[PDB]
Amino acid sequence: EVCAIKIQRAYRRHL
Amino acid sequence: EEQIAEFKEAFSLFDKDGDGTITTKELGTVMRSLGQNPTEAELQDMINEVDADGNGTIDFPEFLTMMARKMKDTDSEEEIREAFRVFDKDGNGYISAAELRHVMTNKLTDEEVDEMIREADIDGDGQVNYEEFVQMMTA
Ligand SMILES: [Ca+2]
Ligand SMILES: [Ca+2]
Ligand SMILES: [Ca+2]
Ligand SMILES: [Ca+2]
Repeated sequence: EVCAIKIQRAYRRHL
Repeated sequence: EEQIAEFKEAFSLFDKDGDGTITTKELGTVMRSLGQNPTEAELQDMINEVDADGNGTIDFPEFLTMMARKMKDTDSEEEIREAFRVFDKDGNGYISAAELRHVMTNKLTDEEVDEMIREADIDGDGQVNYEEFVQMMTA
């Protein structure tokens, strides 16, 4: 679930 | 990249006499211009940390290696700090169960998110601070 956080962060960063 | 050019400039600010090496005494000079006042032992430690070949001075390759690692580590810190700010909706410096829950759906129960907090909550205040967040994200 920290993995899910790492992944979605990687995709939705610098908005 | 073309960031080598920028690293050469930074190096040249340390290499006051332009001999292609940074000595403890040159480092000393730099740090006092930034308003620090390190000891000779502190200066030696900083040189030793960067001095890959152990010759007692820092050449541009040694400096470049150090700068590239510092930049990666700086980039990482900033990425984790940004993530932390996204969670910390109210900007209070702690992530609550309520903030983690909000974020985590975008579907967990109060109990499930309390569990997540506790796992990360080294200091037991029932919130996650930045230091706890870094621990959880980097372990
Ligand atoms: Ca020099
Ligand atoms: Ca050296
Ligand atoms: Ca908060
Ligand atoms: Ca805590």
